Amino acid sequence: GPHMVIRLAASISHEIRNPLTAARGFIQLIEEQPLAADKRRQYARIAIEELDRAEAIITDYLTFAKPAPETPEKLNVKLEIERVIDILRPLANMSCVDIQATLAPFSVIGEREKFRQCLLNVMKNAIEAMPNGGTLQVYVSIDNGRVLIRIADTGVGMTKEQLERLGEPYFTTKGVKGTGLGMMVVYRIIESMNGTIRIESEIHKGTTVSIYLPLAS
Amino acid sequence: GPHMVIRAEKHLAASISHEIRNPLTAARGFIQLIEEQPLAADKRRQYARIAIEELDRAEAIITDYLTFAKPAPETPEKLNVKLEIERVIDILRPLANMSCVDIQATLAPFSVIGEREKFRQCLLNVMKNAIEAMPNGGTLQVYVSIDNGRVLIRIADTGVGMTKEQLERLGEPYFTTKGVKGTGLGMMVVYRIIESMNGTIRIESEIHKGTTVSIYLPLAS
Amino acid sequence: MKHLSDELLIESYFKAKELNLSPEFIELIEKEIQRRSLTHKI
Ligand SMILES: Nc1ncnc2c1ncn2[C@@H]1O[C@H](COP(=O)(O)OP(=O)(O)O)[C@@H](O)[C@H]1O
Ligand SMILES: Nc1ncnc2c1ncn2[C@@H]1O[C@H](COP(=O)(O)OP(=O)(O)O)[C@@H](O)[C@H]1O
Ligand SMILES: [Mg+2]
Ligand SMILES: [Mg+2]
Repeated sequence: GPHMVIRLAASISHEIRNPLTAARGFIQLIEEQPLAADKRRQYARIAIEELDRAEAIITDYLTFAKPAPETPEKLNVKLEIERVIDILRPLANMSCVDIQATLAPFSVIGEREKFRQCLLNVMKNAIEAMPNGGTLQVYVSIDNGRVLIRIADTGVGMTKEQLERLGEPYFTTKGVKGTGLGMMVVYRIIESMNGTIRIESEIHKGTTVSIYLPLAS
Repeated sequence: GPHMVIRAEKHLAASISHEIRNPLTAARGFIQLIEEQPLAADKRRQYARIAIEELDRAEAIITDYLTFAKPAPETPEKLNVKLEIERVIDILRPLANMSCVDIQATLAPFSVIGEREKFRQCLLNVMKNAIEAMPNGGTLQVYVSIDNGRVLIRIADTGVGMTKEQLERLGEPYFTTKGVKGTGLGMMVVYRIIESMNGTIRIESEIHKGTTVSIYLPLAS
Repeated sequence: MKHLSDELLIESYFKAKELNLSPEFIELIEKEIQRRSLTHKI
């Protein structure tokens, strides 16, 4: 049976500094185990794990962010999606994901970097839901006066419990590689653009994310 | 004095991910060398040291760009400049103490329109520079007043100052007099934030005497 | 650091203090020690 949902995190510095603090400390402890190669190796492994955590946070929050305040802009949705797709294209390969893009050059008002971040987080989740093969569908249309972007995957899907918790800060099913912060920023960005989001999913079958945005002239 | 130089009211840096990922990648790479096979103690020590220096770099970029940034997109608000300045001073008090810098603040609760995190980031970058210009003691003066319909935020130090050529280059991406610990990205950010707030900046500086940064912002009513 | 043994965790804690590692790093270790209900070893 399919289900559908209709729609505190730490500051960015705290979120990134936490793992970097841990990595720095364990790196410095390596030389404090001069007789135990296994303890040195464990320290190094933890440090690397924490550095990978930092990298995951950067991916979720800062993939496109530039060191300058953004200004709201008329965004060509087709072009923005294509660039995000180009970035995730190597990730779709290796995991055998077929990207099918039916797009239209409609315009919405937003901030380019944040909008790209929002799109990346949704699409990356879709690819990660299909670890050993699948199909990624990106579709642009007008739905009752508004720009509809829907992102469908044939992946692992979500139960009702998981789906209702989707976007809750730190909720993840991906273990150490998960942050549970990617969808949270998707929601925040969509809200700021005066949009809405629907997520339909069924376990083992897949997930469809529907983004609704006001049409710009 | 006669060495006084001024920068009157009114290119190209890496994206934030690129700037942080460069040192992070290197740190991971060096620790990966230690992890993947048993190395002799001299190489482990060296690789760990380089990794830590690269983590120092990441932390400097985080400081310049992301000290206050929250994952939620910001909305402009009515900002109490006294409260915001006090928050920034609180954060920098340990650093000032470590350089024997005393902080003198004369503040008033005047209001400006802006985005809180960015405004705080802007103030921190200027005050951190002020403290860094005074490595062996001095006074950090922070003054808030009204000047002709504008809020004036004045940040003065008694530090090393700048030549004509250095003040001209201040805010140029990657320009720094601080060598290995410098980023040259702090002031770049300050100018872009103040600009977005419809403000202006005036700087007076004199070698061996110090620097005064004046930020002017529209008064919110 | 959830996979460190109790033994290695405590060992790391005292070694961090000797080197004067970051107070923030020492606090992370202490919090892990507290989580494991082992503060009586500190
Ligand atoms: N397309 C999807 N298919 C299946 N599960 C998903 C999908 N998108 C999100 N989820 C679930 O929601 C959780 C939170 O997502 P997110 O906030 O991006 O964090 P992360 O991806 O780091 O786990 C994921 O761990 C996953 O269980
Ligand atoms: N208060 C100050 N006193 C003296 N020099 C300053 C001051 N503020 C900025 N500068 C000069 O401008 C340069 C660039 O500043 P900034 O962009 O913050 O980079 P960083 O502080 O990383 O060097 C500094 O390296 C310094 O030479
Ligand atoms: Mg995700
Ligand atoms: Mg600086």
